[PDB]
Amino acid sequence: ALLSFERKYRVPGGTLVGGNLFDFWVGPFYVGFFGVATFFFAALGIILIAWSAVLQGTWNPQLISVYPPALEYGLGGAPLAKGGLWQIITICATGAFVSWALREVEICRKLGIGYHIPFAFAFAILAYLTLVLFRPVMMGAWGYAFPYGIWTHLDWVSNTGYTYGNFHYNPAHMIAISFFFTNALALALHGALVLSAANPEKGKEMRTPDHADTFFRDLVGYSIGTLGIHRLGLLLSLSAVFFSALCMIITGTIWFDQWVDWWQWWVKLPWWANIPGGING
Amino acid sequence: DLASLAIYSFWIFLAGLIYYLQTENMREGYPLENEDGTPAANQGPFPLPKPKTFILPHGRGTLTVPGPESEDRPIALARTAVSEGFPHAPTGDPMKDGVGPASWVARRDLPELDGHGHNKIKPMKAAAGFHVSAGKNPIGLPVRGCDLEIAGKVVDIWVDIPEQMARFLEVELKDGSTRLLPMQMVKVQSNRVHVNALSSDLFAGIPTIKSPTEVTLLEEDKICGYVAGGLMYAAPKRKS
Amino acid sequence: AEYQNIFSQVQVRGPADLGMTEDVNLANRSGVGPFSTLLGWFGNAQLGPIYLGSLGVLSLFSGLMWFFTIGIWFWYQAGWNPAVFLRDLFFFSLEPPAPEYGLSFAAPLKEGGLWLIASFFMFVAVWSWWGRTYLRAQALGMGKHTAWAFLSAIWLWMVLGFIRPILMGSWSEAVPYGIFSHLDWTNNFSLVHGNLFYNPFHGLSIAFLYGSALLFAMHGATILAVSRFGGERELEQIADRGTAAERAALFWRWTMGFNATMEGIHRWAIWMAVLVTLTGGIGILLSGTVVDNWYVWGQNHG
Ligand code: BCL
Ligand code: BCL
Ligand SMILES: CC[C@H]1c2cc3[nH]c4c(c3C)C(=O)[C@H](C(=O)OC)c4c3nc(cc4[nH]c(cc(n2)[C@@H]1C)c(C(C)=O)c4C)[C@@H](C)[C@@H]3CCC(=O)OC/C=C(\C)CCC[C@@H](C)CCC[C@H](C)CCCC(C)C
Ligand SMILES: CC[C@H]1c2cc3[nH]c4c(c3C)C(=O)[C@H](C(=O)OC)c4c3nc(cc4[nH]c(cc(n2)[C@@H]1C)c(C(C)=O)c4C)[C@@H](C)[C@@H]3CCC(=O)OC/C=C(\C)CCC[C@H](C)CCC[C@H](C)CCCC(C)C
Ligand SMILES: COC(C)(C)C(=O)C/C=C(\C)CC/C=C(\C)CC/C=C(\C)CCCC/C(C)=C/CC[C@H](C)CC/C=C(\C)CCC=C(C)C
Ligand SMILES: CCCCCCCCCCCC[N+](C)(C)[O-]
Ligand SMILES: CCCCCCCCCCCC[N+](C)(C)[O-]
Ligand SMILES: CCCCCCCCCCCC[N+](C)(C)[O-]
Ligand SMILES: CCCCCCCCCCCC[N+](C)(C)[O-]
Ligand SMILES: [Fe+3]
Repeated sequence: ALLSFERKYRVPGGTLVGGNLFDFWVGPFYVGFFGVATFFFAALGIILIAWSAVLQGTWNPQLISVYPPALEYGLGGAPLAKGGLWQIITICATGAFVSWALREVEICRKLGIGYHIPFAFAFAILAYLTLVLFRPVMMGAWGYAFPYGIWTHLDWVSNTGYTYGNFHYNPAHMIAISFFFTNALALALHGALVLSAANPEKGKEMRTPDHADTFFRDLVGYSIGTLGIHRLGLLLSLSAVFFSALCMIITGTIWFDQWVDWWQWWVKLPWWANIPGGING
Repeated sequence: DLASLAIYSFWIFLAGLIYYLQTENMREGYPLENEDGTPAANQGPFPLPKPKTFILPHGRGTLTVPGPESEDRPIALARTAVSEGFPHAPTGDPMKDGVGPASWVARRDLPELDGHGHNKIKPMKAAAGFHVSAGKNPIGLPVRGCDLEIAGKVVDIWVDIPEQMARFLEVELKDGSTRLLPMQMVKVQSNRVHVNALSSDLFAGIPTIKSPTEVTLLEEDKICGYVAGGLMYAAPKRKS
Repeated sequence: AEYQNIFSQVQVRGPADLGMTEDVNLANRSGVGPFSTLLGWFGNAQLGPIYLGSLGVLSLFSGLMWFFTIGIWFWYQAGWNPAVFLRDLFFFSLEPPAPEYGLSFAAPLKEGGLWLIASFFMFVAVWSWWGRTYLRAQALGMGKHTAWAFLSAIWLWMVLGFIRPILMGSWSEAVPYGIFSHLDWTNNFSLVHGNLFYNPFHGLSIAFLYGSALLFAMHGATILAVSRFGGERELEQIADRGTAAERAALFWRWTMGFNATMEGIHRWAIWMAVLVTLTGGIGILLSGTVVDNWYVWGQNHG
């Protein structure tokens, strides 16, 4: 049940809501008021999802799919079988997510650490809200949201993309991808760096951080340092997801045409717009 | 076909890999225990990994994990219920006792050494060539506690020579003794240094270091521990 | 609020650090560079020194040759006009030889030869730099994690412009050097193989990419959350568990039911990132050599 050093940490307090009421654990897990909140939202949501599955007449997970209301319903409510169920399920997800974040906050307090983790998570939550709330509202129907199904959701991605041409040309999409790639790169090296220091060559003594710093200074002529790379990681990650939201929130709202075409602005600057030759002249 | 082969293969690879990953993270704090310290009955599907021994750099010995675990300090906590899973209430002053968000681990009572075998962290007055290259130099500014009362002054910056990083502010109290304050728990302002976790009256309780030009892993933990714990336990004294 | 430790609030500088000297040929290391106070607010302010050596120079020279060989081609396309060059910079493209030449090294220069030269230069640039990551580690007595991690990346690149073009029978199947052109090639590569979303490696690869972000978010925010206990000093924490490591592990145990150790978390890390291009490489390799259309394959499984 407890890690060899856990007991002295399991003291009362830190709860945001409800005092000592839910201030307790279940196996390794911490409950807290929000422990309960998330459970309830999670229970409800899964139920509704199964209920959608009978109306659909399949129990096969590769097939199950809960779709939003069709565009004709705009931002109004829709019949269960006709889009209501997704709308509730979406409400329930949100409930789950936010609650899961606030529990993280409550654990943070009991342990006496910073709130960076709940913090970073809120970016994930905000990306999800962008795709099922902010964008549809702004566009004008729940129908612009993505459906909850394993492959159907990949389909929405593909269809929504190809609507504006090759989505690769969405400029904030370019930026968002550069982080995803960059972050992975940085996770790769950070993990590798620490391990190589902690797990050297056979029979050798554990390297020191100083060796870690030297290794990079030797490799590319600069080392951000131990504190740096952790600040770096948090940032690349949060940024990747920040730009991911951005590229979507603008798509279909302030730009509805082909993304490639938006680049004509550059190429049509009057100082070289008419100069012959090249690719565009 | 080949493709089918490859993907089935991979899902198998991936499964033994997680297994590996998982057993490696079982190198500390395992095996599990009951609230009374007796070994718990259900330790999960995963076995303890076979021990590994770390050879430490400045003839400081070896470390073998997993290995015999022991807190090596008495814990001042008492059960608040008759069944498992409820908090344990401090039986004294959690701060003074070092439980809760004020907990510290019995790390070695030796300082962390640099790549050369010198003390990694030093008061800047003893660090030959170091200076505040940017930002507000704290040195000389009053330390204000969450109760909005002055507790001491900044009489030096203990720097991390290898990372050229400020780790702690050395604060002079009203009785002429000094304490270390983690850099990460204070806001350096234009005319003062503000500490939200501790009220002026608790600065004296901050554990002291035995030698004035060195800190040990044990003393770092006891200090950081203490200051962090203020956040929850000084709470009645904090106003804003 | 409280202080968050995303940016330093006081910079402290000392004599330039020339580093650990283990088995390293000190003759090759450079001189210390300046110090960016800019950088200093985020991480380390000290630039340099850097280790040159034989492999560094070869790598660094081939590296520039590659880049320049592409550059002259762009200029030739731009009508040597600096204005067009700027206008049309992302439209220019150095394309592989036509399918006609196959795996031939005899394609005319304007018709694909120049692409081979550039690649040959890149091939050399990259491998030497790989050997560089390895040696730099050896000379400090360190594990070779970094070189092996690097090898994963190399895998996907090897497969894209070398191994797959060769197994298909022609260089024309490789990726063109160009900003918009390599985007198009990607988009088109999926169309031709029946939508890469049905390539289960592609799907796996995305999971590990998404995951890398998830994890580096988790790890980073955690270490920052406990830096108030010297969390960032991970090697000593491994060697002697501090409260930092404890609070870290527990926050996570209490949230989701299990947890890492300080050495452990970094194994999760290196593998989550390395699996991105590992799986990736495989998904692409089978694409068009063994499987012509992932949707059809998806219907049968064979
Ligand atoms: C954000 C970008 C796009 C999108 C584009 C894609 C693309 C492109 C792909 C996926 C893939 C996946 N997507 Mg998606 N996906 C989106 C939004 C979502 C949402 C959401 C609520 O917002 C979720 C939960 C998922 C979940 C998933 C997984 C089924 C799968 C692997 C992801 C992964 O490894 O992440 C990293 C996270 C982890 C490793 C942590 C553990 C995650 C586990 C796997 C979560 C599974 C949840 C799932 C089974 C449903 C549970 C819900 C109920 C409680 C039962 N996507 C939006 C619309 N998604 C890949 C796939 O192969 O699936 C077809 C794929 O190729
Ligand atoms: C229309 C587009 C198609 C499609 C077609 C492809 C194709 C084609 C490929 C991918 C690939 C990938 N796709 Mg896909 N993909 C689509 C939609 C998506 C979506 C989505 C819809 O949300 C997502 C999230 C992804 C995500 C991804 C990545 C997981 C994956 C590449 C990982 C990587 O990091 O490589 C980045 C890393 C590298 C390329 C390694 C290179 C390393 C070298 C050595 C670097 C050298 C640098 C050089 C020498 C210059 C030096 C630098 C200078 C000094 C500055 N795809 C659709 C279906 N996708 C790749 C893959 O693996 O697929 C299975 C791939 O080949
Ligand atoms: C495991 C997967 C991820 C990964 C890992 C990875 N990559 C790696 C490593 C590892 C573990 C290394 O050790 C190695 C490295 O040394 O990094 C520091 C590398 C590396 N990955 C790199 C790039 C890279 N990795 C990528 C991807 C990924 N790498 C994956 C996501 C990508 C993409 C496309 O996503 C890129 C672009 C290099 C930084 C480095 C390998 C360097 C190399 O091989 O150099 C060879 C040649 C040269 C010396 C060329 C130099 C020519 C330049 C001077 C021209 C450009 C001039 C330009 C205009 C300059 C200005 C830039 C401004 C920003 C200031
Ligand atoms: C912001 C950067 C990245 C990030 C960070 C991040 N994620 C995080 C955190 C952080 C910092 C956490 O602390 C938290 C965590 O605890 O991790 C272990 C979390 C987490 N990220 C998760 C998943 C996740 N994160 C993702 C993405 C990312 N997370 C980013 C790329 C993704 C994808 C698709 O990329 C996924 C799948 C969880 C493992 C965990 C949060 C767990 C949680 O919220 O529990 C509460 C909810 C439930 C128990 C289930 C609720 C059931 C619903 C009511 C119904 C189901 C509806 C759903 C909409 C159906 C979708 C079906 C699909 C097929 C489309
Ligand atoms: C300012 O102007 C001057 C001229 C000074 C410049 O220098 C400007 C230069 C620029 C304009 C340069 C611009 C360069 C880019 C736009 C480059 C973009 C490159 C990419 C987007 C590349 C993407 C993908 C590349 C891939 C996957 C390459 C793979 C290569 C290989 C695996 C190598 C394979 C080897 C070959 C075929 C030959 C092997 C032969 C043997 C004998 C072994
Ligand atoms: C966090 C809330 C998320 C809700 C997701 C969608 C709910 C749609 C609410 C509309 C209900 C009725 N209406 C049209 C009268 O407003
Ligand atoms: C590092 C361990 C975590 C790995 C995450 C494994 C779950 C990913 C599930 C992806 C679903 C994939 N597939 C093959 C059907 O496309
Ligand atoms: C993917 C999530 C995995 C989480 C693993 C959690 C381990 C819990 C150990 C069993 C505890 C049991 N319980 C709840 C019945 O008391
Ligand atoms: C895709 C990520 C999935 C994470 C893998 C799940 C590992 C669960 C380990 C549970 C450990 C149980 N224990 C011993 C803590 O009680
Ligand atoms: Fe780390």
